Amino acid sequence: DEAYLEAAPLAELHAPAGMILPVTSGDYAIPVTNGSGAVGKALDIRPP
Amino acid sequence: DWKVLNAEIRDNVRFGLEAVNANFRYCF
Amino acid sequence: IQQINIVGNHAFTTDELISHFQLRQKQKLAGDLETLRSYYLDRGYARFNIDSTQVSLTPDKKGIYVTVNITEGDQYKLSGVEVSGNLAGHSAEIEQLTKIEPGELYNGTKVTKMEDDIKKLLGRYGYAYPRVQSMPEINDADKTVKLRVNVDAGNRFYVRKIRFEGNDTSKDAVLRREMRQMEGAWLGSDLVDQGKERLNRLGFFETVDTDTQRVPGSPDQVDVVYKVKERNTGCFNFGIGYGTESGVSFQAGVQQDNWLGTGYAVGINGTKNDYQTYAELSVTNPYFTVDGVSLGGRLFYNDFQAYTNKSYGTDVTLGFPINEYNSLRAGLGYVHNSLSNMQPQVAMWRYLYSMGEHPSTSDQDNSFKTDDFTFNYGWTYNKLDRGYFPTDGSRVNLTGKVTIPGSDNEYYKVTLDTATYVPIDDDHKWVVLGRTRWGYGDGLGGKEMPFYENFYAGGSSTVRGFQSNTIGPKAVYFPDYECATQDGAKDLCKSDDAVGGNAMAVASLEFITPTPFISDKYANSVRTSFFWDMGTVWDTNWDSSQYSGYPDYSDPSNIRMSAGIALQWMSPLGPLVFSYAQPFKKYDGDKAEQFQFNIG
Amino acid sequence: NEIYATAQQKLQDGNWRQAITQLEALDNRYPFGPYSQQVQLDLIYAYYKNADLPLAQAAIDRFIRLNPTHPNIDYVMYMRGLTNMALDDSALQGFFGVDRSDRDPQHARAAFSDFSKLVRGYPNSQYTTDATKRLVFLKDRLAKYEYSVAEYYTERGAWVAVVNRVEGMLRDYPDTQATRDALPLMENAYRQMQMNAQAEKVAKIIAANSS
Amino acid sequence: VVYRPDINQGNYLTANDVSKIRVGMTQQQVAYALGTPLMSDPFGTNTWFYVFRQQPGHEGVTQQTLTLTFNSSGVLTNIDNKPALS
Amino acid sequence: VKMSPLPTVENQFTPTTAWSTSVGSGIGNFYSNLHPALADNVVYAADRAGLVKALNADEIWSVSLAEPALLSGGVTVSGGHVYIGSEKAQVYALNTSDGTVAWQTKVAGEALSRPVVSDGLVLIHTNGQLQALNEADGAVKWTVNLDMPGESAPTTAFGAAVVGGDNGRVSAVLMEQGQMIWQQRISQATGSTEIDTPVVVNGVVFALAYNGNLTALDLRSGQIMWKRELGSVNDFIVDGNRIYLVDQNDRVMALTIDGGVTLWTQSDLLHRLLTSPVLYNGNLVVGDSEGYLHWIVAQQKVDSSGFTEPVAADGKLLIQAKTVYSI
Ligand SMILES: CCCCCCCCCCCCCC(=O)N[C@@H]1[C@H](OC[C@H]2O[C@@H](OP(=O)(O)O)CC[C@H]2O)O[C@@H](CO)[C@@H](OP(=O)(O)O)[C@@H]1O
Repeated sequence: DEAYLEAAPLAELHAPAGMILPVTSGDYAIPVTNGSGAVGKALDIRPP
Repeated sequence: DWKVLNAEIRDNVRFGLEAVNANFRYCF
Repeated sequence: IQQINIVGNHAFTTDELISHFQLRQKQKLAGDLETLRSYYLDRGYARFNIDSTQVSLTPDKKGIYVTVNITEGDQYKLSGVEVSGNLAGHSAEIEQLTKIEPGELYNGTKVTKMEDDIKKLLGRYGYAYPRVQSMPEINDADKTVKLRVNVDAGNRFYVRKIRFEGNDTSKDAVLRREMRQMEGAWLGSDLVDQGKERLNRLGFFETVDTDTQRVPGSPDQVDVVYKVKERNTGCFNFGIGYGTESGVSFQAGVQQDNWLGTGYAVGINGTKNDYQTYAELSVTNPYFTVDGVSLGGRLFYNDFQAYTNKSYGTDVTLGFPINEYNSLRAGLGYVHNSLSNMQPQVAMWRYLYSMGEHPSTSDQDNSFKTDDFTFNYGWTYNKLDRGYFPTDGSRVNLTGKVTIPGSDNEYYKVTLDTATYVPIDDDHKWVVLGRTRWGYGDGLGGKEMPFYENFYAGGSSTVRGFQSNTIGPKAVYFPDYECATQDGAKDLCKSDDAVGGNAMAVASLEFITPTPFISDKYANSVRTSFFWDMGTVWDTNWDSSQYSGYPDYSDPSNIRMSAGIALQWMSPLGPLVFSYAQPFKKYDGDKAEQFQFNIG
Repeated sequence: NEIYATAQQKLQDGNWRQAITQLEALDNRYPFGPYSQQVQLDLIYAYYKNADLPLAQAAIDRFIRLNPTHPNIDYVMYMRGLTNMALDDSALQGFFGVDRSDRDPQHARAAFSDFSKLVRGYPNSQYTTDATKRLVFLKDRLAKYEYSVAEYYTERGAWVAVVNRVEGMLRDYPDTQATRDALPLMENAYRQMQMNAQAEKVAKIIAANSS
Repeated sequence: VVYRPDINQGNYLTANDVSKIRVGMTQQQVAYALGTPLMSDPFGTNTWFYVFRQQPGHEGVTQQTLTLTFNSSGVLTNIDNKPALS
Repeated sequence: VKMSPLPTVENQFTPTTAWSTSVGSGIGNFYSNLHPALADNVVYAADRAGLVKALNADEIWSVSLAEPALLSGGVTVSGGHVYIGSEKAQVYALNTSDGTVAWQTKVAGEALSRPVVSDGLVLIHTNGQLQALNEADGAVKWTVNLDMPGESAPTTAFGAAVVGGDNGRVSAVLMEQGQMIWQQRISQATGSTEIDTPVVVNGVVFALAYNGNLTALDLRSGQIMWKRELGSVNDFIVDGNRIYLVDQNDRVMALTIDGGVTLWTQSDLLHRLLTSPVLYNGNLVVGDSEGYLHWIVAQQKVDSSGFTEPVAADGKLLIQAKTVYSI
């Protein structure tokens, strides 16, 4: 259903002065995309 | 999958209709 | 195979060595050769060798012959065991495992057993990957062997993560609460197996297995993975039985031992017809607190209009473990019970007289009702290896009631269920099962235990082959049977109506065997057994004197016995039991029933 | 010929059981026929819509293995992502409103990986906006699982499992909501052990990132 | 009254190895002598924590804490040994 | 697949059994070479169970050597000694006049081959080792090892033996010592599972094996003179410049000694499990599994239990059923 469309937006933590947050791993990194397509029920899910 | 006054749906689910004795079972 | 010959045998008869062979083919031939080699290696023949094997066919492949040519030595004795290498302590325990009887006949199997015991000794302290090897020094001047063992403990391992796979329905906490190995602590090889046993004992899974995996790029850490496969746990049942003879007929209920994976045990039942209304609600939380304290209770209502029998009540029970295998329970309950229009009879009125009632003989117009508060308690012992089809261990379940002062009734009741399994074969396909039940209740302060709490026996759950609740004393009526009132017989009449009694004893012995023939699909779901069972119920305080013209129901020796064959199957829709028995020893009024079936 | 036209009408207007019956009837067609690949794609769609997910997975693996490159391979990968994510849901826990994040995450990890391959491999595809939304959902669904394990160990009292489990969350899921709410568990775990310098460091992170 | 399993946490320490540590050893020499730490400070510093904690059933909690601070060159510069909880 | 039926040919002869008697339990289903032997008008016989008999050529002696003995290798008689092998490690030597046991000796394996008495020693072909024993003692004189993947008996001439086993070669060795003279390939097949008694006539070695590689070789060296497709495990007869064979398929045939064109065959006994041929009264005689004797023109029933190699000497035909008969 559309429940995935209600997910909260992502937001990073700020580093407090004098500390560095752990260096992250390479995985689970979502790249930046244009976002130009349809979502949910609007998407034409069928054999092209 | 589906097969037959009574019928079975799949695993976990049976129904019978057969004054009346209509009943069914649904296992979790 | 037409003939298997052994060339060079002198210490044993050919038939004795052949008696261990499976050929009686490459896999069987290899098995027989290893069996022969071990057989000799267990009796001191340190130099035993298999020199050649010949396998050949007859002309036109009509038959086959097998010959093995062996060389025997002599019987060596083990002079001592030398242990060296890197022992990170534990030298005393290895030395204790190392002890042998002076001059004991050299035995290759015993050497392997000592080596494995050393690995298992080190494994419980976190040395998961030791190097252990042993080798003989075989002497010529005398028939002796000196055994050397070289041990290198390696290094201690730590557990980084415990993961679960196949956990699709249950909460991760429902599996994890049963572990004994902690994350972030030194590894112990026995704690992981105790965790495996506890996961099996719940009865929620068809199988549990484990994998201890090394962490890539780390010399001292492992991950432990448990793999499980869930079984269907409880079913919903609903149905209607409407007809013009009875009108509305309704039944419904649900039973789960795991409710949506939350760990709760929930049972809800109800039914309605023209003569009976029944309801039940029962909820139990196996872990009210993190340490294993459980809490639960039930409510019930039962209204039977036939005499009239109406009752209702509640029970609240708490329990807690005291050991790995023992738990205790205690709780409170309340019952209201109202009876009316009772058919006059001796066994019931004896009690009513003891309660201070004076009904008029042969007039069924009467009533009696009580409000009883009860204290419940019990204890349980359980070390069975499986929830569904246990193969080892035993179970004991002591339970009982005592009336709380201030109740209308004053009595106590005790029951004791036991069962023990013993395997016959190492694969646990052949097993022998003993089952017993005991029970006794009695009065306090001059009263008798109410007849609505009497014990009953007989039926597919107790002694097979008899109609349910038919074993035991039968009602003797005062003057539908005409003797029930003045319109019939003018004196006391006996009947076949079972009423139960104050004391019960039942026992059975079952031999559990593999299915003679069935596909592998059912290998873990269908199990068959042969059984012999017995039991008896008796009524203390029976007045054998006043009614000396009738059977004396106080005699406990009138044991009923039966035997037969039964099959159990964990159908996808629930456990089923089928049985057939012949009640070869029975008494007056025992109504037989030979083919019996029920849902577990 | 007639069977495929019928299957197309059943896919558009008719029953999914009739559509699959007609499509499976085409298993007797030549592997090289004009509709062989089109029929295989139609079967994958029909298997997904009928919830015959084990077969949608087998047919997709076969399709990709036999045609490593295809003008619509990105559609098939997107359907692979949906096929794995669909196994994570369950009707019974949904009906009663049960919070399912504690259950096994193996299927969510597989779907996350396949959607990631889709977004990186074909940035111009019309499916990457929806895959982006599902990637955000799955990342958060996994962080909730790691939180649940840290919460249980806090309750049992295994303070090192709690510290290491949260430290892991700070490396793999740095910006999700479950991570921002997990820090108090590390702040506590470093006080039940007498490690005051790190409880103070964590308290500074909690205050600096407070709402 | 109610049975509580024994809880162990942290890596295993012994006096025979704690006495082995000297100022000037490298991180590989220390890791070899004592093993891989289960706790470290992730927040931008090179510090290892060797925590030995035991909680026998219904007994008191006992803990030894050995903290090692290393220079960014990979050299041990400070040893701080707490033999017991306060 | 199935055995051919008994021929309908009318018996043109008047053969009869001169006498018969039971001997022990019988060989039955065990394949062995426990054939009878005749010397100096005394018949010697044995039963696999261990009974050994000697009878006049018309019951004078019998003993049981068992404590079964699983006797094999048959009975051979030469001068003063009788030699009986076994599937155990023992070889029994008995006196020929009095039947009392003379000695026993150990060998390297089952003595399945015929015990052959030649040039002062007894050749036993076992585990694939050929051993030469003292004709007058239990001592071992020498052994020779052969390759290995019943065992064929040796044949001797001019102080040397020709032997060979289930492997693809035939070898010739000296009798003075365990020294090899030569070896040669005689057989080959398309597969390892199909790869397998020699005679010497006028200096020509005639070798036969299961495989279709009937071969003639020089006695002095292993040079093949000719080879033919015919193969069989059964014993064969070479005489009159003709070779009389029983084929692997139980065809009965004869060819010339040069390996030339087949002279004649008779195929009406195919798959009847014929014995080796014996030449008696100018005719070839074979026994089948059903107890019939065939003359090659005539057939006669003797003993319905079936048959073990036939033997004949000094005008007598002696056969034994799967009990001994003399025709
Ligand atoms: C470990 C795996 C689980 C399986 C355990 C199997 C062993 C349990 C045995 C049951 C008790 C034997 C019966 C018995 O022996 N029970 C006492 C006795 O019973 C009269 C006896 O007489 C004999 O021969 P007969 O007299 O019939 O000719 C036949 C047996 C029995 O019938 O004496 C009564 C006094 O009360 C009993 O009392 P009670 O039944 O109340 O316990 C005793 O127990």
